[PDB]
Parts: sequence; structure tokens; C-alpha cells
Amino acid sequence: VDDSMPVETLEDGTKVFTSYLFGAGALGYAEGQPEVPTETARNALGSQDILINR
Amino acid sequence: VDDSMPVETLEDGTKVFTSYLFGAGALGYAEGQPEVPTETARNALGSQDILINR
Repeated sequence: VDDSMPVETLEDGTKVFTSYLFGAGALGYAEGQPEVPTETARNALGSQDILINR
Repeated sequence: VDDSMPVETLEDGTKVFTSYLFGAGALGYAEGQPEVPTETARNALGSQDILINR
């Protein structure tokens, strides 16, 4: 059960629901890597600090 | 022997050569020093890195 799925609308306020039926278990994905996966910088004449992810 | 020497060009496809004759040993020069002879920085929000010499 999830609240976020594609839902469309036609005129006269009628709705259409999608509801994928997968039951697969599964497809696949992998994480991989960049370089510099995380970093921090700052602005000295001001006062700030940052984060990055990428 | 060197390939790079001043070579001028006139019309009529007539080349002209220079060929310094020195046998000096020598003229002179001195090294000198800056401060910050070498440095490395980077942009944060973007992905870059740099080198400098000066």
C-alpha cells in the first residue's frame, strides 16, 4: 500500500487508477561509485557551510 | 642543430634564414623566487580542480 501512484483525470471529474501488478521479485540495480562522494566547503568572508552527495 | 629558428618569408617563395653565431658562454640570467610557487584549489558546488605555477 502506497499513496503515491500515477493517477490521471478526464473531464467530468472521473478518475483513472494504474496499480502495477508486478509480483516479480525481481529486476536489478547496483550502487556504483563516483569520486569525491562527499565534500564540505565554506565561504570565509561570509559565514556558510555546505554538503554535497552526487 | 634545431628545427625552430627565425625564418622569414618574402614573395617569390624565397626563404631567408638567421642562424645566430654566438660561441659566447654566455649571456646571463638568475632564477629568483616568488612566494606561493605552487598551489591547488577547487570549486565546490561544481566539480573542478586546478593547478598553477607563476
